[PDB]
Amino acid sequence: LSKPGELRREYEEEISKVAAERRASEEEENKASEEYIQRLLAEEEEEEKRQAEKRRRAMEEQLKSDEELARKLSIDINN
Amino acid sequence: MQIFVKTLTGKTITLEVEPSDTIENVKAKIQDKEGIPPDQQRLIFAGKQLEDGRTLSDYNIQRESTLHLVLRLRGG
Amino acid sequence: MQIFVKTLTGKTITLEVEPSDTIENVKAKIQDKEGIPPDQQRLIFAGKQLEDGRTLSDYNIQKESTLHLVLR
Ligand SMILES: OC[C@H]1O[C@@H](O)[C@H](O)[C@H]1O
Ligand SMILES: [Mg+2]
Ligand SMILES: [Mg+2]
Repeated sequence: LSKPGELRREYEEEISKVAAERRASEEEENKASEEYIQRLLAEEEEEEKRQAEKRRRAMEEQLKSDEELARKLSIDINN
Repeated sequence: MQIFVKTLTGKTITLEVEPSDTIENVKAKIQDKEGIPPDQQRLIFAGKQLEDGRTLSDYNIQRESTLHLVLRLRGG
Repeated sequence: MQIFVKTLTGKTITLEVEPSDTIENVKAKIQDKEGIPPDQQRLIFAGKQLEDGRTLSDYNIQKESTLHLVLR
């Protein structure tokens, strides 16, 4: 008894629901990826800070050691 | 000749056909009327799916016979 | 089959692929549009990093799926 477009409009409404389910399914996929990336970049930022901190303490200890040698030197060359 | 086409939600349409019309022809008539793509349509009569290359007379579809229409629904 | 690749800058590029394409094919297609060498590309889908030898259908990647590009 289908009026102009009545079957047509059920078809369009039913296609819309299939599309909405795909978008819902994709949202779960894309939120897993976006939280994965957040963690990955945070872990790589922490690693580089740890490396840079290791470099800083090595340079600071070299400085102290250089001064230790320098004092033993200056006492030897001036008396 | 008038035949009727019915979906699983209870809706019925009327089509003007000739027994020598193929099923592909019928599905094109349904497209022109309801905007459903032929490759999304499945038609059923007398316990079988109707193949595109066969005619209505091949399946003994006559005046005021009722076909069932099943829609393939595609987001993909 | 069309899929999307999202960069950290937020832009989206579109790729034409087939289910049989490997992740390595996809990195080559990203190279062709962005100029990024494949060996600097990490690809992520559904929260996991994709392996070069496996195929898109191996990961259930289908049309209008979104892959995420993160550079090494
Ligand atoms: O591998 C991804 C799976 O997770 C959901 O999105 C779907 O059921 C599958 O595609
Ligand atoms: Mg037409
Ligand atoms: Mg190339």
